[PDB]
Amino acid sequence: EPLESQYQVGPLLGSGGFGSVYSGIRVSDNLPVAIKHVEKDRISDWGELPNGTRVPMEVVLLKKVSSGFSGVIRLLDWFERPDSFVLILERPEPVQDLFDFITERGALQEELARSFFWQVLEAVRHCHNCGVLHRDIKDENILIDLNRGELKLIDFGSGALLKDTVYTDFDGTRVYSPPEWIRYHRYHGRSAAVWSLGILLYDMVCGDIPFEHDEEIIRGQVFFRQRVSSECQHLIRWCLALRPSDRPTFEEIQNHPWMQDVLLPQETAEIHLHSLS
Repeated sequence: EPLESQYQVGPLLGSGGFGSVYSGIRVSDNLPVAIKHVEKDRISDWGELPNGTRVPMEVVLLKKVSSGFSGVIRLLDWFERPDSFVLILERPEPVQDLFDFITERGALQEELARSFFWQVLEAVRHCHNCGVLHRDIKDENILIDLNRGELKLIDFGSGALLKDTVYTDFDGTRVYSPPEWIRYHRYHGRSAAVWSLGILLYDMVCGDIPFEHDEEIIRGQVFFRQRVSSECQHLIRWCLALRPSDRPTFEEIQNHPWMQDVLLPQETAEIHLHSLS
């Protein structure tokens, strides 16, 4: 019941301002899992469980989006310790994050970028429907299930419950925050999320982020370093509109002509993942 009596702790996988995750195996079915640790001190936002229970905001959000949809990692269970919380997350294999995939393969072909981007749009949408706003959409927070060709949104450590009123707080990735944040320290979830989606898309087709400094983010001029179709460039420029109100809705993004005829997850893997190239 403790924890070790259920899971077999393995080596260290990753770590950062979000936590320290270790490889793990569940005893009973040797099901591959990821064990994430978080110190109660490092925690900034807390929440109440559906049964009123002081817990990390991450746990709250994870349980709200944890169902059948394989678009976001599932929180299998969580434990509490005197100075930390432990999260048991599902862990697919083989797996590689979008950031390493991009760093390794470089700019992605548009066909593959369309499939990938489409899948994260569906995942983010899933979250919003469950009342969850991620706030840190970026290549590093997206895993690729190499065999299935399915992407998975991870790390809700900077999330928050979704609301229709302004947000005055933000502890996500700077280079992905919108010009409203940088200039006024306030924003709205959905439109701010669309902004990070545009950054992501650009990152997919160009191999790198488009902005580095606050002035670049505020100016909004987008220069393409790689050959990108006019439709894809237009979608990106549209998501990257300086004025939130001028950004497209998720519906408009998925209805955009560049977004059409997306490849099925399995076809994607068969065509772009199952290979040495």
